[PDB]
Amino acid sequence: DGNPDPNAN
Amino acid sequence: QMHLVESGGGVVQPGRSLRLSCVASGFTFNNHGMHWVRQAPGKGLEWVAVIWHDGSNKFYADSVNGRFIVSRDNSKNTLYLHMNSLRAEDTAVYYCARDFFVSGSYNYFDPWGQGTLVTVSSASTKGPSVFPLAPSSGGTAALGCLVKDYFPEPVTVSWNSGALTSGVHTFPAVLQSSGLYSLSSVVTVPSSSLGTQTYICNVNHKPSNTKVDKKVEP
Amino acid sequence: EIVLTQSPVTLSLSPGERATLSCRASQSVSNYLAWYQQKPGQAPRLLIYDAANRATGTPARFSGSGSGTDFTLTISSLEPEDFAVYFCQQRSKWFTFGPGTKLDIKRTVAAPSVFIFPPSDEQLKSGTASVVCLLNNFYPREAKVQWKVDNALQSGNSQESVTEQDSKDSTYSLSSTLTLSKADYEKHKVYACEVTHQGLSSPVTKSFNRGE
Repeated sequence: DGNPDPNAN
Repeated sequence: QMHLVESGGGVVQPGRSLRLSCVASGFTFNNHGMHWVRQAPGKGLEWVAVIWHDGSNKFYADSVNGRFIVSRDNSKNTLYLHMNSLRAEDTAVYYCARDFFVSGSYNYFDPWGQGTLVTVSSASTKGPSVFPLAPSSGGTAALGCLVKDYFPEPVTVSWNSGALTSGVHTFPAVLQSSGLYSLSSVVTVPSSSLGTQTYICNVNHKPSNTKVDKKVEP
Repeated sequence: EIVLTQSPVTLSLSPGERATLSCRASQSVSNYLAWYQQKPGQAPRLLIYDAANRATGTPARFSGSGSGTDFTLTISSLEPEDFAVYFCQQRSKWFTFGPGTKLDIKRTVAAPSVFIFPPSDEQLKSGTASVVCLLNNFYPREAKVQWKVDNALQSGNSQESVTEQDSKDSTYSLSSTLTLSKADYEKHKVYACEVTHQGLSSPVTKSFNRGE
């Protein structure tokens, strides 16, 4: 689950 | 090598504003979310804010939401923290940290900067008073200097211009209810040396340009 | 918020021993947990992430495991550089940290040497009196220091400060400072510091008579 990924994809 | 360096910390009155900066090198800055994390003096770590790699989203800890604003300039490889409506409880070392991601994992902090200290207080600059702790346990005696009522941190204390370090304990400063700091530096010496050797504490408080040498006799 | 609790609050071990540190989350965080190490005056360093993966540069003696709410960091064969503070951190619901477990070097018990300092005449001229009690070179860190003024226990007018564990003899030193107004100070005669510590067969009292 967690938090939305803040890094570039 | 990867490197993060913060700047902008200092003494700020409650209600005032302050901007912190973090410059990055050694990794692709625009691929990473970036974080601010803080640590109150002698306390644990508290996450502050996160900003997306492209600046599109920003999230905040409950304790700072609406008072702090995070931003970034990828063209300068720099992260910012705009601190408004500052309160005494915001006093802390502020670290910038990269969002570490590998494989499917993310949202861990690596690397970290060295931190910048923000001191939020209504106190005014004050130079310390330096009082002797005069020697009055068998063969060993103790003496020192009480460095009382200064603002802000830090002060530095040496003994005999730095020649004496054996047996010296300089205690961490404490914050008094007045808002002023206080500390003591002590040294244990042979009791038979009290009337024959000399012990001078050298106290430096740069914010007040205070430079005091105090000879400590029985 | 997800609260992380760390036990034990302090851990005292000798080099070469195995350390076991626990982190418990107030609700499940899956395996989204990291461990950080911090030495005095330094920034934290990432050690373990996703509960069990070693970060680059983390030595093999560090290992982590856990899931849901219960997590464990193990340090095998402690090295001197391993004595520091360790924080856990979850990333399941935003980001929160545990309060840290402090790991210090276990040495033989050492009783403090106790000294008491009356206020100087120069400070009394300013209207305030600071009375200082020094506990020098003791182990373990736990100690009780009480101020008694004409046999009355003082509460709320003293502050303590403690050094970091000494790099040379693994001991601690501690100061307790009793702060009174000049008028309050001169109302009483006997100023006493009572020290209770595991290394003392009986508590030690150091005292003086004001003005003598």
